[PDB]
Order: sequence, then structure tokens, then C-alpha cells
Amino acid sequence: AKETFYITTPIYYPSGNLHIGHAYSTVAGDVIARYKRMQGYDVRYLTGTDEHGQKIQEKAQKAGKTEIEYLDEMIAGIKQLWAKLEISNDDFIRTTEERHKHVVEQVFERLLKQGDIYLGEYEGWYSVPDETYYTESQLVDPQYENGKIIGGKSPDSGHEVELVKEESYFFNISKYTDRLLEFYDQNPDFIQPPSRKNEMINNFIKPGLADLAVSRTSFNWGVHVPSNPKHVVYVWIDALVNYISALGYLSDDESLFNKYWPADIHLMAKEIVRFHSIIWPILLMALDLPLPKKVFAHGWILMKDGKMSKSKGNVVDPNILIDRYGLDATRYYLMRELPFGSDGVFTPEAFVERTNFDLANDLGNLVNRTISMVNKYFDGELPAYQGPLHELDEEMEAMALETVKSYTESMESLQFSVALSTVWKFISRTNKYIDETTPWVLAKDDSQKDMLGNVMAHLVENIRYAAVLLRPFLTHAPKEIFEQLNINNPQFMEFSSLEQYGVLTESIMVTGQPKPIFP
Ligand SMILES: COc1cc(C)c(Oc2cc(NCc3nc4ccccc4[nH]3)nc(N3CCN(C(C)=O)CC3)n2)cc1OC
Ligand SMILES: Nc1ncnc2c1ncn2[C@@H]1O[C@H](COP(=O)(O)OP(=O)(O)OP(=O)(O)O)[C@@H](O)[C@H]1O
Ligand SMILES: [Mg+2]
Ligand SMILES: [Mg+2]
Repeated sequence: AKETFYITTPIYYPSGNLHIGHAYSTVAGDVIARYKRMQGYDVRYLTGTDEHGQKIQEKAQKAGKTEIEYLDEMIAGIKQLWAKLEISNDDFIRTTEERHKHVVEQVFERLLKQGDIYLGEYEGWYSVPDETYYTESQLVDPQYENGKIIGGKSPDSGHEVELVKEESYFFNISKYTDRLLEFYDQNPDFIQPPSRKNEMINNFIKPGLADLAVSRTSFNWGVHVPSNPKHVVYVWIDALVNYISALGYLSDDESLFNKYWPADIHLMAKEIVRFHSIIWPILLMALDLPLPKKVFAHGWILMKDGKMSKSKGNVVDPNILIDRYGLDATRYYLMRELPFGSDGVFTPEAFVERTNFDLANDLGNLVNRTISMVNKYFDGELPAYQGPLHELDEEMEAMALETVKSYTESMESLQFSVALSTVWKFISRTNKYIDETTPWVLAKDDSQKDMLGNVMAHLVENIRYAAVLLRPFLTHAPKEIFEQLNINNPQFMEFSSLEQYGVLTESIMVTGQPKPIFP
């Protein structure tokens, strides 16, 4: 059978609208999923929403809605967005779904029964502004009273923190320290880029791991602990187990779980890598479950001030971009302009340039010039490929194959912007091939009709290569290109058809009414 490949996004918190930062992760995951499907994997791609907690209670109440009314509306918007982006997710996990809650309940109860979790008191320091709790250890201007240790202000804002003490269950994660370090050693590529890992061990594991406060008593919107129902499961166990609950772990049908777990890649931005690289594998060990193969953290989309986030008032709505500039444009920009192991600032200027120059101009004009010439010189009848008949053809055919090879290396290493620039070098060279061969000159000489046909055949085959290579990235352009070229054989749309240049062995009638590929 096809090897399985399981990839996930984080589960986003719908306390406000999603922005291009969220779209970035989901489009990236989509490209990987689509690429892997084309490579012959049995793929499952998951995304979803983290729905519990006090903030959701608050948002719902201020809106005059129940928690579930509020959430249903938010999730409808999110699902619409992924539909609009043509995301190929196989499922969408909501933490309010029973399939999820049941796992949260069972995992918590199991860890209690095992003795990994025990009752105590959480002690933290809350800043209203930052919606963030801090430890005593990380407060700025720490105030003391004997002890103490009695107050201070946030390292982010400088706002005055307030003491929170409440009963909480603790997970003794430090027991697993040695096993976790052994795991890192056995799996050197578990944390990508490698930069992220060395921050993990130094900043967090060395001291190291404090018991993890895994429940709270101070809010009701969440999964209640069956054996102690005044406790609600806090974020750690609730949100993390989505990756296995969605697969029907501990349900009456665990077949997806038995197939796809462990995840091949968990994708995210850097601020949650620690949760996925430390807490998550430790929870899995406590559950005697295999660990994920790779945690991949991409960079941040920034604005002038700086990381894009709702609280900063600096967001760009992916709906607005898609509506104004088109889907291919929006997806192309996200994957080409930034990318993974780098942070990058969004600007509208860079967006329109990136997409006008590369898509409409380079690729769009290439396709339209080619089809126009086939209609003009051959009345629509594209001559079959024969061989490298022009003096430029041998080297260009070589370039086609090298393009595929380089592309593949880049895709395997998740360097999508490099993969894209490599495709564009080939698109650009194909436009140059028109300039160099001067088809119009060949069209004046009846003895050159065979050569003219050859030039046309090379243009179309080059275009076909680009189209196939772009299938993971662009969901509109490739299909449209095949349609206008009237390439119907589904095999000619797949990676295997790029192994030997010159696949088109029959005459084809291209469209007599070519129209712009973009937007
Ligand atoms: C699998 O994807 C994901 C998994 C996890 C762990 C993520 O990190 C989250 C999610 C989250 N979601 C909000 C939330 N609150 C909840 C309460 C109960 C139950 C669920 C809750 N969710 N919150 C936090 N926090 C809370 C605040 N905090 C401090 C120190 O003040 C620590 C980091 N960190 C994010 C994910 O994706 C974005
Ligand atoms: N600016 C961004 N750049 C890249 N990815 C982002 C960005 N913002 C959100 N994401 C994606 O969504 C996930 C959660 O982001 P983050 O922790 O910023 O939460 P948020 O939804 O912005 O809420 P908050 O209001 O707490 O910041 C990230 O790990 C990443 O997958
Ligand atoms: Mg497998
Ligand atoms: Mg944010």
C-alpha cells in the first residue's frame, strides 16, 4: 500500500478573526499535503480550532451569545476561509466535538490513575493587558515582603500583575526528562529548523521542567474532569490531543489512528514549538504512544510594529486579498515571498509586484503568446513532439530535467520559495526561447514549417512542466493551462510524466479562444 503521510496545522483560537498569519500555516500545510499526494503518499491533512477557556466565555458574553453560538459562527467563518483558499484538509477538528472531549477525559483520567497527575495549587501572576500569566521568576521590578515575592509587573507590557492561586492538577513532566533527551539524540531532525531545539534544551529543559498545571477551577467552559468535575482541563492536554482525537483515538473506530499516527509533520510558528517539542512528546510517553516524526516551525509574518496579531491592531484579512487579487495570487505570495526559516514583513506593494510580475506577466504572457502562435501558424493544431530539432533544444530539455530535480530537492527540504524561484527561472527561460527562436521569421519560410512546429512543441512542453510543478501551489492556474492547451490525459498532469521530456506524441487542437490565466 501507499505509505501514509500525516500532517497537521495548529488548532487556532477563535477569540477573533483569523488573518494572513493563520492562512500562511494552513497554505503551507496544504502545499505539503498536495505535493505528498502527487508523490504517491496516502495523505491525511488536519486543521481545526481550540475552543475552550475563559476568553471564549468572555467573547460570547460580550456578544450576547452562548459559547457555542459564538463559536459556531466563528468556525463557519474559518471553514469558509479554508474553502475560499481551496485547502485540501481531510478533516477539521473542533475541541467542542465529543470525539475530542472523550479523549481529553480519558487521557486525564488515565494519567490520574497512573499517578502522573496529582492535586495541588497553581500559583501564577496575571496581567490583564497581556492575557498572560507569568511565574514569579520572570516578573520585572519584583516586589518583596520578607519572603517575597509578593508582586511585580510584566516583562512584556509593564503592567501590574495580580496574584492568582487556585486548586489545580499537576502533571509531573520532569520524570520524562531523560527519555526526552534520549529521543532528541535518536531523532536529530525532530525539531526544524535546528535553531529551535537548542533554545528548548537551554532555556527550558536544563533548569529544568516544573510540574505542569493541567487543570483549573476558575472557569467552566471546557472539559470537566470526570472524577473531579469542579476541575476543568486547561490548554495543555485539551489542545494538544486534537492530533489524535481527530483520528478517532479511544472511539469505537480507531482505524484512522491506527493508520496515520504518528504524525509525520506538525507545522506551526515559533511561539508554540516548546509546547509541541517538550509537553506533547512527554504526554505521548505517559500514554505509551509513538512520538511525532517532526515539529516544523516556520517564521512570522510581520508588519512595521512587528508580528501580525489581533491585539496589535495590525492584521491583514486573507479574504480581502483573495477578493481583490485572486486565489492563486494570494497563495503564491504567501509561499514565494517569505519564507519558512525567516520572518518577513508584509507590504501591499510587495504583494502586487510579486503577483503582477511573476503570475500575470511572466507565466500568463508565456501561455498566451504560445497559444496565439499555434492558432496563427498552425490553425490551432499543435504538432507532436519529435525531438530536440533546434540548436537550443538539447540544453533547454536538460534545463527542464534539472528544474524538476532542483525543485524536488527544495520541496523535500521545505524550501518552498526556492522551489518557486526555480520554476520561475524555467518559465522566464521559456519566454526567452520565443525571443531567441523568432518564430515569426520561421513562419515566412515554407521549408521551416517542421522547425516552427518543433519550437511550438517545446514551448508547450515547457509550459506543461511548469504547470505540473505548480500543482501543489496554485489550484487554479495549472488546471486552466491544461484546459487551454487541451491536454486531457490525466497522466500528463502528474510528476511521473516529467521523467522524459517530450510526452506529447499526437497532434492537439489547442483552444481557439485563449483567455488570461490570471487572476
Ligand atoms: C495544537 O495547537 C496548539 C496547542 C497549544 C498548547 C497552543 O498553545 C496555546 C493555546 C492557547 N489557547 C487558549 C486556550 N485557553 C484554554 C483553556 C482551556 C482549554 C483550552 C484552552 N485554549 N493558550 C495558550 N497559552 C495560554 C496562556 N499562557 C500563558 C503563559 O499565559 C500559556 C499559553 N497556549 C496553541 C496551539 O495552536 C495555536
Ligand atoms: N504572524 C504570524 N506569522 C506566522 N504564523 C502565524 C502568525 N500568527 C498566527 N500564526 C499561526 O497561528 C498559530 C498561533 O498564533 P499565535 O500564538 O500568535 O496566536 P493568535 O491566534 O495570534 O492569538 P494571540 O492573540 O494570542 O496572539 C501560529 O503558531 C501559526 O501557526
Ligand atoms: Mg505509515
Ligand atoms: Mg498572535
